[PDB]
Amino acid sequence: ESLSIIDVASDQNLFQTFIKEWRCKKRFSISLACEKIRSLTSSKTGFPIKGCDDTLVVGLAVCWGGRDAYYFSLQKESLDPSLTLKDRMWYLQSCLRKESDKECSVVIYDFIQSYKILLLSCGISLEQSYEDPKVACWLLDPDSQEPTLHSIVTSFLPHELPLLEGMETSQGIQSLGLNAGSEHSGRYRASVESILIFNSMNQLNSLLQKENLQDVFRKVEMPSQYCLALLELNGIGFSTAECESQKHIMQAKLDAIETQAYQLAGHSFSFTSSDDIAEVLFLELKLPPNTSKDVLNKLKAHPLPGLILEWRRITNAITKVVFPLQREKCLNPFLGMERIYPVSQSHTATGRITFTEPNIQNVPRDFEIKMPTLADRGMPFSISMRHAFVPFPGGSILAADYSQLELRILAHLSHDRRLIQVLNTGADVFRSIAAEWKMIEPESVGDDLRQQAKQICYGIIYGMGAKSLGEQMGIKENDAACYIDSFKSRYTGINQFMTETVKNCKRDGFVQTILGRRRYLPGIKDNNPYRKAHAERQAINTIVQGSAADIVKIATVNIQKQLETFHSTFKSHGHREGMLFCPIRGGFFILQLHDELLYEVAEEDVVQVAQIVKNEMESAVKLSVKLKVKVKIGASWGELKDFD
DNA sequence: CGTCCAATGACAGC
DNA sequence: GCTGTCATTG
Ligand SMILES: O=C(Cc1ccc(C(F)(F)F)cc1C(F)(F)F)N(CC#Cc1cccnn1)c1ccccc1
Ligand SMILES: Nc1nc2c(ncn2[C@H]2CC[C@@H](COP(=O)(O)OP(=O)(O)OP(=O)(O)O)O2)c(=O)[nH]1
Ligand SMILES: [Mg+2]
Repeated sequence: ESLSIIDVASDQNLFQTFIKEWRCKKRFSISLACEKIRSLTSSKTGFPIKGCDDTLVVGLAVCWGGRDAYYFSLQKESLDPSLTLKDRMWYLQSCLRKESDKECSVVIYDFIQSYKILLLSCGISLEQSYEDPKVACWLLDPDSQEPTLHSIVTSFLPHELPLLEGMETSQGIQSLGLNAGSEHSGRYRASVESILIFNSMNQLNSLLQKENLQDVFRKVEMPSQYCLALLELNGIGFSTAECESQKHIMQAKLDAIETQAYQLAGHSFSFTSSDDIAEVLFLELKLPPNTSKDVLNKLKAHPLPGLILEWRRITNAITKVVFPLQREKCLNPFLGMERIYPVSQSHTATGRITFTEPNIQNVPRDFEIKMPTLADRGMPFSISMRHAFVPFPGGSILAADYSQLELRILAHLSHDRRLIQVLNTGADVFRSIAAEWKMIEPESVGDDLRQQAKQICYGIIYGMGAKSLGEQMGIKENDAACYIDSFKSRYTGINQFMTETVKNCKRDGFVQTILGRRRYLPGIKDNNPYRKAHAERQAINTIVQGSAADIVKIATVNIQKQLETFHSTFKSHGHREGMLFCPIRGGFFILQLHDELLYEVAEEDVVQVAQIVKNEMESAVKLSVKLKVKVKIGASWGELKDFD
């Protein structure tokens, strides 16, 4: 009962036996064998990997029980030349693709990355039910550290730890078979992983059943990984010319601000050095000392802090947005455009999806700069960095967002009749909040003030104190306390929900979302008042924000299911590359924004996808409050117009 | 000693 | 070599 590797591509008879057994397995694990070219004498043939030089996919290991790993060589020549590589890739695709009535699940560590490699390198598109142990580890503890192969074996299969004795890459987040840096062969690494991943998943599936989270794992979380896989293969269009255009006009404003600021100070100073800013603003002037955004917003009434704040916003866009975007862009010759390919991250505390390298979610909102014209000398020009994100030639960006998703969930749980009343009016909650605060007409509220009222809204709802609220509103703490107390007197059901949530969390030790995902907050019983209250606010926010993330995932999964139904074309822009012209059809998931789904849709399918997206988002889950969706389309992420 | 939540990511002065 | 702070987004 020791580790046995059966090289199935060595004998035609042994291969056909392997294909015979594999085709009747309803559960198996696979691990891609990736290896780096470390010596020309030992260099193995295989399929090259995009973005990696000297790294190839040499094979693939399959395990369906015990410590027997079946290694499937993807090299150009086998021990039996009658079994050509083309014959092997045929059987490989035949077994990794299922029929309608057939039911079969494949267990893969780091499924999204493996799905992309098989498609872009080996030309294999998986058509099975997917299970990833990394996702199962996250469902049991969303605040856990990102799982490694070593930690999974340490916690769910500890007897097989000596198998990972010499391989230090098992203690890395990357898969053992994908980490070609190890001096071990990809054949041994993939075979080891196949055995550890298959048996560990049976233990994880048992725990998920006992936690009543296996349905969420199979019907929501894993299909959401498949959707993000298509997103990572699609990427988001990027227009270097537009981004450079903004970099030029933004740098012109910075030059104008610097000149205008040097006149106000009587000399030249460096905006980077806070010492030079501190000497001017305080030692050279009459401003109350004790350069922070909070400090400079207080001192915003001579015009120098305002000019310093603007200089630091624009500089942040150039240095921390323009620079990474221009770096991570690459050419897609199959679409004739430049695209940015970010990486999805679903191991979050509440279940939200963020992205990395680069995090296109953090691309700045539209902001105005004033530049001298022939008349105004301060003419407003909008700087929309999202305008640089464009669809393929002949398509449009489709954005569909939930209208106050978290508030509707909060109404669903608190049953606060005043909140249900506010949502049913159809008026913007945040403009009304700003309309009473500033005593202005609602139609006059600008986005800056509306954003300020938005943070005042969710802040007060999620436990903000009077001191911070007074800092936000520029009023005294005692005056801000009236606004909080007035909120608690108006919306009593919300407060009753907050009280009930904290009480149950203190007893249960956790809080649950609508789908049943548990987040464990042991600080709910902490003695430290700060750490205790932070846990109390986490308990209330996780239920609402996490349930909002559940609804968006279900809608994404439901949308993509409908899209593949109508359009027999390529699932993703990676299926066009991995399979090698043909016109683009359908809509392509490009970005998720917590409450918004971004889609790159071809013109002839804009109406059809829009109907699909709106209907599926509105019927994701059934709530006591209706889920309202607004669909926008436009030639860019920054030129979205309302679509009926 | 720090009281809206979630997130990525560049720096710093411990 | 960093934990913390602080830009930005939701
Ligand atoms: O009630 C809201 C706002 C509000 C409305 C709706 C919601 C909802 F629907 F999302 F639940 C939440 C809020 C709040 F921000 F407080 F959380 N006040 C309360 C008040 C008042 C007041 C006092 C003297 C004179 N005039 N007016 C608010 C709080 C801070 C700034 C401005 C107004
Ligand atoms: N706790 C907290 N949650 C926030 C904050 N900003 C946003 N969120 C959460 C609540 C709703 C969700 C989506 O944010 P949006 O910016 O889309 O808010 P929105 O109400 O949809 O605004 P809009 O209708 O203008 O899109 O993110 C904040 O400042 N604090
Ligand atoms: Mg929104």
